[PDB]
Amino acid sequence: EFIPSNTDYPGPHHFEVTFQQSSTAKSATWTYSPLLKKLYCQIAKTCPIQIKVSTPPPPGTAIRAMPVYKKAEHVTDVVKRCPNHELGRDFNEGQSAPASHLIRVEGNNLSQYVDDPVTGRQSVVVPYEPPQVGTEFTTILYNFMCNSSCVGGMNRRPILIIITLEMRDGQVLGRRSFEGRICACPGRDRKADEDHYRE
Amino acid sequence: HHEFIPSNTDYPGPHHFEVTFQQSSTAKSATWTYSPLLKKLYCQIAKTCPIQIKVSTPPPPGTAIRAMPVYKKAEHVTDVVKRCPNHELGRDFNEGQSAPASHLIRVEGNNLSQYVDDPVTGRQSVVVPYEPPQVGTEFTTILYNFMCNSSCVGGMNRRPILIIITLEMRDGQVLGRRSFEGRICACPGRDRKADEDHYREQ
Amino acid sequence: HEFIPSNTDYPGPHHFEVTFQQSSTAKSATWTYSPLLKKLYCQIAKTCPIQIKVSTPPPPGTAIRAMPVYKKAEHVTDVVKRCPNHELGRDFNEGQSAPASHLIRVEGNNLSQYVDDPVTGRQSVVVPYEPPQVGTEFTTILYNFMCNSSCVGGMNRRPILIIITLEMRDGQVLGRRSFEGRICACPGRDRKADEDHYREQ
Amino acid sequence: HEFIPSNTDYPGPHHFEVTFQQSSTAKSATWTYSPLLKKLYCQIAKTCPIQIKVSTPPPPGTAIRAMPVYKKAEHVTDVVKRCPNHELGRDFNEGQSAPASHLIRVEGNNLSQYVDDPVTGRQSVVVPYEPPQVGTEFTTILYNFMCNSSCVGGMNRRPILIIITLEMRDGQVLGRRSFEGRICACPGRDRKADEDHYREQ
DNA sequence: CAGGCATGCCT
DNA sequence: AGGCATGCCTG
DNA sequence: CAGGCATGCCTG
DNA sequence: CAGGCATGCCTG
Ligand SMILES: [Zn+2]
Ligand SMILES: [Zn+2]
Ligand SMILES: [Zn+2]
Ligand SMILES: [Zn+2]
Repeated sequence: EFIPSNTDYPGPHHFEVTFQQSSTAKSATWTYSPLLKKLYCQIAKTCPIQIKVSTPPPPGTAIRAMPVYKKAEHVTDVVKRCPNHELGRDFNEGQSAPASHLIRVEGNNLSQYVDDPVTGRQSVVVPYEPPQVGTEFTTILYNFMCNSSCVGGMNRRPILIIITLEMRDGQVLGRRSFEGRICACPGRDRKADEDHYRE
Repeated sequence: HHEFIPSNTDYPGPHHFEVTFQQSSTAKSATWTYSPLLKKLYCQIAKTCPIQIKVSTPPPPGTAIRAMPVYKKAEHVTDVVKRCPNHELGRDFNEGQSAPASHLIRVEGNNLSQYVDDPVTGRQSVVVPYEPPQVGTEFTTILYNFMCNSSCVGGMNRRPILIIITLEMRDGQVLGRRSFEGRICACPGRDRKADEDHYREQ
Repeated sequence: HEFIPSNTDYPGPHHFEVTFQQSSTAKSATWTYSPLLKKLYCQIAKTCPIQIKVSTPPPPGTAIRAMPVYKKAEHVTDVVKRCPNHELGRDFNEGQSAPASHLIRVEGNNLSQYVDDPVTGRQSVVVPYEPPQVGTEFTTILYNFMCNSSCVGGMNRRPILIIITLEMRDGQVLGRRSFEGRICACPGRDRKADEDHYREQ
Repeated sequence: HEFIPSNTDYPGPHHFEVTFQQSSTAKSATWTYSPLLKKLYCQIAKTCPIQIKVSTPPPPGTAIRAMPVYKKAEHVTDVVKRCPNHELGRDFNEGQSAPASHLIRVEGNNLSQYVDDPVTGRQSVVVPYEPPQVGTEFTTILYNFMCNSSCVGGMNRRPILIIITLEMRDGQVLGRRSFEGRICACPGRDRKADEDHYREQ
């Protein structure tokens, strides 16, 4: 799949991706704009994402996160960290994650980082865990290692984050995508975006 | 089983598990005060903090109650809550203590209190078996001590924490869970007054 | 050798002098110099001409060394090098005799030697001293700077000084002049802005 | 066991001077020096440049030892160490050469020798003496101070003096200088507050 | 036991 | 830079 | 933390 | 080529 699909597909387990209530602070670690279906967050901060499933998926089921560029002109490029953050010492000493992936998982020994031999795509996968008793959602901790504005990397090009519920073989059970923007001042760039969504 | 992100989502369960606090002194530098307006416990380091356990139905045998701290804010949720290096290797409240110096929470006056060190999650918790309420008391009282201030550099470093109390069986299946914010400070009455006034301006 | 390179001016026996010709006043001029702030403004990879003058010819085997170093003491111990992005880029790198990490290049002189000091790690570029052409007043050296002063992963908005050292075959210092360096995209803009803030309160 | 090293100001033969350069007036500047109080204000683990001037070049093997001691008499018997928090902590302790437990470290010099005096228990960091470079006035040494002055478990608000000693390879003292040290979060505020009060009294 | 300070850290 | 947070002293 | 400056790059 | 912007990062 040179161009992975971003179509919403709830599927047999009704896969839903939601965000908790976040800070309205100008430079909060992360905020979500329901209006824009757009995640804002800062580089290397913990982003908690919320999944929901109606009926649990099969043993060996898992969650996949792949970034993809928004604009049709740039969809064919694999999304990676820019050279500066990849080679730089920040967040790279003693890390299992390959220094090249844009998306990391936090707080999970069982995270596996996939480098597709055919497509070249990079993505991070964790085995599905059912919510703990009393809890409604399962929470995956995501980190994004580059700014959307990084030159040599994303280079101010918006991306979309594809979360995919898969079967151990690879069979997609559900799919959700949202816009992702890594920036320094999320509260600011959200308010600017919405004020200009008046049109 | 092992969980890396302990959920603090309140869950009463089949036994209607409830965690409440008795009346507390409003004195500035009192040993502990509780703000139900904020579900926030203010207590001093290494002082006796009674907790109230209540259930509508007696729980099964081998049931216990576990007490583990977690950082409130997700940015730090992954960090295991422990003591600061100063107090861990200090000379205070560590001489001859059946408790590991590294644990933040301890139990007072219960020789059945064991301290776990989950080697998979590295998390530290304290487990005591479920004793009923004393005849004529309507609730089970559990004495907790917290051996490191919220502000201690090298450990919590001014990071809020939550205290998760969990009602579980001998194997670890959770039956019920209540959480509340914990602040280990020096002038609990002042800092409860400050917080409560702030929430009241909006 | 010396892990913290000196930047103090030293004319020495030959009155080593370092000057800049007249520069354009354009916002996006390739380079401009501010004698008020002793700062140079230049563009990435653009020819920047520096002018060298001495009163009396130095001995044979004399050289000119150009070395950058951070201005603030909290950063001086770090070596000034290209950012990863420019270093690994195809631009100005394949088909070039300069190491892709050196910040300062010499334009138009194949006798220039790029030095990586094995003990101190400092990077520099050295050219043999040449007397001004006949009837000319100064020896001009064409320098190139390969990172913007703000490049993340390299200079990272940290101010540098460029140190021009007159030295002999062995390396003894015959003279030294220095001046603050700033690589950017609009040198006229940033110069007018710093000269305006020089007259503050 | 007991040492109580001298802090008596003693220039000796080579005219040993220890001075400071122009520092910032900002509240949270990294470091600042009030000649009025002979007192150095600085932030924790930040680069503090020390200027050392002499007259005659000392013998070979002559080195420079920075040792901290407490000011008030009731404390001078106590050894100035790092608090257990910063010593056992990870901050500024990963991948370095200095013992986690020292207060004073030298930044940017691999010849520095951290000394654990087996008799006196005193901790000090010794660097060899290198002369100024061609054209410069002083030898600049770069010092880091690992704890705040207010660290409980360590200094604990007690003021300290830092003893800069020029000394021979045998240990013979060729000159000594001293000044108060304060490691705080806002050196400008506290220096401004310190000078103001003294002037008013 | 509350008033209030010095000083780190947030605003 | 201004001011608040917060351990700890003091009376 | 919110305000506004610092800068590379667009735009016409 | 000058005006203006987008966005990382200080400033008070
Ligand atoms: Zn990047
Ligand atoms: Zn502690
Ligand atoms: Zn660069
Ligand atoms: Zn300390």
